[PDB]
Amino acid sequence: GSGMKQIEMKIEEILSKIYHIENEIARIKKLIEANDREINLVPASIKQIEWKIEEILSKIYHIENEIARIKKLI
Amino acid sequence: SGMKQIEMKIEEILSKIYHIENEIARIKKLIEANDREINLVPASIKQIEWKIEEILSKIYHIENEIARIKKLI
Amino acid sequence: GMKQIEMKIEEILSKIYHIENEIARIKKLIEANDREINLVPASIKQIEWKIEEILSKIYHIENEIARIKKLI
Ligand SMILES: [Br-]
Repeated sequence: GSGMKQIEMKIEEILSKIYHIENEIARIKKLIEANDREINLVPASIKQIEWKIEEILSKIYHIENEIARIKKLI
Repeated sequence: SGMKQIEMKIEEILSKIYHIENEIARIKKLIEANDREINLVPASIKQIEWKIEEILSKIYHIENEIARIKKLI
Repeated sequence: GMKQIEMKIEEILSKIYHIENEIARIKKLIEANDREINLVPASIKQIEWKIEEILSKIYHIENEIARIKKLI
């Protein structure tokens, strides 16, 4: 029966390797989700810097107009 | 009978493998999707770094007009 | 019978070996996405320092201007 035994052995080994593959996959999916979550945080930070910049540019616009006033008076 | 049961097991294994192969195919797509989103970011940063350059130069010039005014009054 | 079974087993083993290699690649691709993602909070922090510097420069400029207007 050693031919059949060898077969049943190889089968067990295959089932065992599958189990481990299914588990590596479940990990991989969480890693991807971990990377997905970080990626999503970025835009809000960029957006916030962008509002800050617009507000600086506004304040500089006004400053330039105050200076223009002062020049014309002196 | 011993053989029949080996044959069913082989059938199930091939089936589990078929599913695995579809899950991997899907995982790749999602890793390529994350490369796509990650990759927009650098250009965004550069656009900001350019506005900051503009701004630092406006300020320098402002500081210099102010210095000239202070000498005139 | 046995010869068919043996041949299918060999196919399955080489399918599994291929899957294990694809998994190994995928893990490297994920780790490299990770790295790129982690370089971002640094870039954002440096910008934020520049912005702080600029807002402090503006505050001071507004002060200079307010004092000029008092004199004239
Ligand atoms: Br990823």
